[PDB]
Amino acid sequence: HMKVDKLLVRLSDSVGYLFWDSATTGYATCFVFKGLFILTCRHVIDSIVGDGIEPSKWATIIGQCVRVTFGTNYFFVEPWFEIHNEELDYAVLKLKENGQQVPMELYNGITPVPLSGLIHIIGHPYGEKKQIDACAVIPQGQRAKKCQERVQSKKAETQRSFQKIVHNPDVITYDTEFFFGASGSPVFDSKGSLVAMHAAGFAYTYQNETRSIIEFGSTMESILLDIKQRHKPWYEEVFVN
Repeated sequence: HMKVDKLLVRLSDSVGYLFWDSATTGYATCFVFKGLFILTCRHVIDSIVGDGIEPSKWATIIGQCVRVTFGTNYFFVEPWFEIHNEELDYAVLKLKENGQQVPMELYNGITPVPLSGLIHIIGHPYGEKKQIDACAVIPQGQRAKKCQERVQSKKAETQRSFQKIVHNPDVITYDTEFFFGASGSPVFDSKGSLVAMHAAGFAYTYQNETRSIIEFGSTMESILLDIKQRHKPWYEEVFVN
C-alpha cells in the first residue's frame, strides 16, 4: 500500500540520527516522542556516559556530548536526564531549540500492539542513510520455538539465554536489518501508527558475519505506563496539558 508508504516517509522526518563523541564515539537512532522530547534506548545513554560516573553528572555529560540530526542542521539536548528505565530500555531526552523547526511528534495515542502481521521500522542501520523497512511480526507463542530452531540449525554445522523475551508481552519480536546499530528506531504497525521502539537482538558471529537470533523492541504501551506510574506530574504537563 502506498498511502501508508507516503505516510511513513512523512513520519521519517521525525526520526533522528543521534551521534556522540565522549570517552567513546558512536551513533544510535532516536525519534520525537512528544513535543521537544525524544526517545532512544537506555543502553545508548550507557554507551555515551560509560562506566564509573556519578549520577549527578550524567545530565551534564549528555548535554555536552550528544547531538541529533533529523536531516548546519543539528540539535543539542538539554543537560537533563530523569525519565528512563533499564528493563524497558528507554530514555527520554529533551532537544534544545535553536531556531530550526522541531519535527512533528510521533506518539499519536493508544495503538494496539500487533500480535502478528507486518510492522515497519524507520531509522539508520549501520549509522548510514535513513531507511524504512517492513518486517513480519514473530508472535509471542512462537518465540521460544523460533529461537531453538535457529540455534540448533547452526549447531548442526538452551532457552535461559532468551528468557527475557519468552513471556514478555511488553515486546514485539521480528527479524530485521535494523539489528545493525539502529537501536532506538520507532516501530509502526501496518497502518503507520507508532507502536514500539526497536531495542536489540541476540548477537553472534558465524562464518565471520555478525548475525542475530531474533530482534525485539519494547511497546509504547509499556513505556508510557512506566512513565505514568513513575513520573505522573511530568506525564500530565507533557501529555495532558
